[PDB]
Amino acid sequence: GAPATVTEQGEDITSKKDRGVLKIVKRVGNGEETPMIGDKVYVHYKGKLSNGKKFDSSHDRNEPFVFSLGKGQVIKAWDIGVATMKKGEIAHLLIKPEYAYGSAGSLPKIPSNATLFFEIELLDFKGE
Ligand SMILES: COc1cc2cc(OC)c1OCCCn1cc(nn1)CCOC(=O)[C@@H]1CCCCN1C(=O)[C@H]2C1CCCCC1
Repeated sequence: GAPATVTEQGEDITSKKDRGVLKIVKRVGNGEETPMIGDKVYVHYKGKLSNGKKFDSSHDRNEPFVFSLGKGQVIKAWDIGVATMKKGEIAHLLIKPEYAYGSAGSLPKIPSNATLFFEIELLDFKGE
């Protein structure tokens, strides 16, 4: 399924090229402009432990997830990943624990040394 496809086919978008964040564009967006650091960003997402079935979904809360880009309000993989996305794009991310919740994890939702998968739709973004 989706996680294995990102392992096999995803682009490494880390600076270090450690395969810590892998991305596939699943639907192309429009802009030739990505959000910049500090921007207010609006997304829908579905997220799960890479080995794991049950998703966490913004849809469950009946509203978009909103955060300021590059301010560490989200895991590092999101600050890296969403900075590469255009408005309307849907991307898949597969994330090693170094770019997510590391050795400590974040219980009870995330255990130690967890790989995460996300599908993210970039809905909108506005400058600070
Ligand atoms: C670690 O706590 C959660 C993690 C996630 C979902 C949660 O609730 C729906 C979590 O409870 C906290 C309340 C909501 N929240 C999260 C964040 N800010 N607010 C930022 C920390 O989260 C993140 O940076 C990432 C990316 C942005 C969406 C949420 N997110 C998560 O890591 C999810 C987890 C995805 C993998 C499966 C378990 C939830």
